[PDB]
Amino acid sequence: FNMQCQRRFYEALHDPNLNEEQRNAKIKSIRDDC
Amino acid sequence: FNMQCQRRFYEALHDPNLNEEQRNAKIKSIRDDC
Amino acid sequence: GPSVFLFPPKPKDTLMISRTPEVTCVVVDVSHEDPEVKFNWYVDGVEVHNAKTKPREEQYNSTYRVVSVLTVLHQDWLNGKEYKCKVSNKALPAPIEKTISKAKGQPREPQVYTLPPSREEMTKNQVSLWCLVKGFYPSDIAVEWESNGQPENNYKTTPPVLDSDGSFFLYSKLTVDKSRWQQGNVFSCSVMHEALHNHYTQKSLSL
Amino acid sequence: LGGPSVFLFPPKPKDTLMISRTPEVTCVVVDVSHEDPEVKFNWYVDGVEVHNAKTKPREEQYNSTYRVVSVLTVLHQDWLNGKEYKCKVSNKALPAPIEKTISKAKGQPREPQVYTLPPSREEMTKNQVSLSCAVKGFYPSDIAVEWESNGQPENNYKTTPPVLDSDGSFFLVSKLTVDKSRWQQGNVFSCSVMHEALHNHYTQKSLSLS
Repeated sequence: FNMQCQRRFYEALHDPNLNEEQRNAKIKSIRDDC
Repeated sequence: FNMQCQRRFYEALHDPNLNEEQRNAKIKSIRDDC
Repeated sequence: GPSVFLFPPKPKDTLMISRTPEVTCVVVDVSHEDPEVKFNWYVDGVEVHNAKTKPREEQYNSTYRVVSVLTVLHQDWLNGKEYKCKVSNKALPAPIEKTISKAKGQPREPQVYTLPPSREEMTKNQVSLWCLVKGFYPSDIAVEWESNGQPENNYKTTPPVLDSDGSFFLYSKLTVDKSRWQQGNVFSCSVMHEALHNHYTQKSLSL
Repeated sequence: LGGPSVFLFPPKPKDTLMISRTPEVTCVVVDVSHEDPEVKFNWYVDGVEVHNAKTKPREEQYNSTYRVVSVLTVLHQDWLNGKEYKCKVSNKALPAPIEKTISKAKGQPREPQVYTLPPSREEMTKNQVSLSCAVKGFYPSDIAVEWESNGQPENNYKTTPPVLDSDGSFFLVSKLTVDKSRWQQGNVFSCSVMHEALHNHYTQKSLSLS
């Protein structure tokens, strides 16, 4: 598997500066483009 | 626990030369007089 | 409606002659109206009368749980005797009959290995001692931990897991304080299975 | 449940944790009579109906019936955050629709401790040796364990189910079977553990003859 995307995902998952909408948006970009 | 009691039982349980009655009698003697 | 469950004795109880093996007949969901439950115990088709029917315990859901316990002979269970429980109740069309015997299959002798704590675990105040027990058949087994002859109160055994060769394997975890290990305190893993000589084996582990 | 029976299966632990995977909730319906075939699925995420489902009908089972499954892709974060997933099953040979709900186990998550154990000295007699991966102190029991050597996956392993410990946490042991020669040659065997309480939901512990 790709560790970079995994790191990016866990970062977005636990970022306190992101709300539900922003968290899901970031995760979606990781899931699709990473 | 009494290992001797356990040893004597396993041997009586598996003794090819004993019939049900003889094996049950031997096992009883072991169990009661540990 | 009323449901009947027939449980075999504890693996340890059938294997150790100092113990008392017993077959348990559990009856659940008995209506308040007609609580009378009649048990008939059969051993190789012949009716036995040594059963002790424990007083009817009341459940929160307004149901009754009636249990009958039947003391068995170690040799009788191990030699293959069939234990039948017949349960009669008026809220039942016909009496429920349940039959149990020893687990089938060719028994296989378990190999017992003691694994010390990992070098990484030595940073924690409590360490883990392991007991790998593998190649046993059938799953009926009892695993225990002792020290200086007296048992340990901080251990948990995994359920038997099926190996690729068709036999079973398990791990028993013993949790001790790190200092306990570091003295040279001896810890024993005792395993009880029908295929082991004397139904018993003990493997030791120390620093 | 009731015959036709409805079973709802949670996503695979690995799938919800790894962004490279696609976690899904599976809605299986068994014992669906030969006479009455068609079945309708209605998926609900915390009340709200969703339509991204891959609805499936009949697939014959021995006792003159059919197996009616349904796949609904879920967001990793949505599962791990505690969202409830509902499945409404509709059938003509059924008096009322069956509704099953599944969610991630509630409670404070605890970090798993991964330890590798070499084979016992008493096992160095057999032509095949066992490598152990002790995984303890984790919460909830949702976890995934894999073995690998030189980047390539090692699949001759068997993992115990999570076992409840005295402190309320879960533990397990993964046993990998390897040849005595391979272990004695110096080969490095790694154990990969995936859990929510772990950083990046992933850790790897290696073991070799050292």
